[PDB]
Amino acid sequence: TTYADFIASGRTGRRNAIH
Amino acid sequence: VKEFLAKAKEDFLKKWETPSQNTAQLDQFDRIKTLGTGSFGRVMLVKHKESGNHYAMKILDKQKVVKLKQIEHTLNEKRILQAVNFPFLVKLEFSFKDNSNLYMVMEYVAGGEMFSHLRRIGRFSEPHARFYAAQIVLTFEYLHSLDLIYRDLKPENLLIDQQGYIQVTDFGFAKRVKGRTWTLCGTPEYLAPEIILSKGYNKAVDWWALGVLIYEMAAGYPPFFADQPIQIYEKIVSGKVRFPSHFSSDLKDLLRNLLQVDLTKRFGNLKNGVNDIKNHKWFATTDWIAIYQRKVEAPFIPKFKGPGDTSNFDDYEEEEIRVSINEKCGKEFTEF
Ligand SMILES: Nc1ncnc2c1ncn2[C@@H]1O[C@H](COP(=O)(O)OP(=O)(O)O)[C@@H](O)[C@H]1O
Ligand SMILES: [Mg+2]
Ligand SMILES: [Mg+2]
Repeated sequence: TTYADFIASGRTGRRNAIH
Repeated sequence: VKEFLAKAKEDFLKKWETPSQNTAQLDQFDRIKTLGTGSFGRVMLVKHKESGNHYAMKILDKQKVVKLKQIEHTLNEKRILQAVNFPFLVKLEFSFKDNSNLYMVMEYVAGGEMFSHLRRIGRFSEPHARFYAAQIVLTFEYLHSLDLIYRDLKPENLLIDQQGYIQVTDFGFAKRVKGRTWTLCGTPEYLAPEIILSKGYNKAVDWWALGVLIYEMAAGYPPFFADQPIQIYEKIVSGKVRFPSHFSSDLKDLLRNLLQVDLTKRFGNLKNGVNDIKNHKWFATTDWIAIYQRKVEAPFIPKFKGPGDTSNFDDYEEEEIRVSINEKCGKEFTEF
């Protein structure tokens, strides 16, 4: 499922900005 | 509405032209606990001695601001924040600087980041997401009427207050601009296509980011995600978006008009402006006046055991605040 794929991804924590 | 934004602009312009400066000192506060870190600085819970009030103090290391080429952005951040006044924007109470650091002291919003509750609960129901989205719509209406672009909407920069309402924080990328602007800044999952494609862009990027926020609130995950930003970018510019089974038809229709790659068709950027969003069917039950006056009952109210309770925030590694005997970057930050 899309939820399962998100939770297994590396970007579930607090996200930093790009500059 | 129409006349309120005219009076609001006058108070803003006065403070924009003559900003306040050096309205406190570091020794007037006791430092307690780190509330959050970001890309650039640290925010601590502090207690003001003479008064006993708790505040949230953002601390920026001048040398780190320079190394990351954020000088102009940091001056925008303080100049804009000290001039705005709106029910859903954090209030800046004091600002000052010393040899090493820049300090912005804000009202403490004890309810925590939207991010933390959203990840814990999983997702918000549409009425719950709609309540938050309405506050952001009104906040962008106000900011855009002052020629301000916010450019960093995300749950990590949104705080829940004691009454369950939103407080927008982090003006680090906010800018007053009447034409186009070109800086590549923000968070990958929330970037509009025109930023990625190095086109000049305008306030419409905020309305795109609102679409992303509504999606993530209601779905529990962003519309475009991947392990590396580069692959996120490819998905954003392709524009292909899939919706969860449980989204209402009204919600999907709104999102298709906010997540619209074509600037000329994107809600918020058309001839009717924000009224296309306010008048959409998904907001049919929304009393905009009652939200602004904070008379609606919030769907979720955080738990507080008293002033200075940080239980709605994660723990962070505490670090010492160092102040050099030598002034760093004195005139780069003269106007701060
Ligand atoms: N007024 C506030 N009250 C309580 N916590 C805050 C406040 N402002 C910021 N924070 C916390 O500190 C974090 C970083 O602040 P922010 O201004 O977003 O810094 P950065 O630009 O480094 O992201 C936020 O994600 C939030 O958790
Ligand atoms: Mg932030
Ligand atoms: Mg920031």
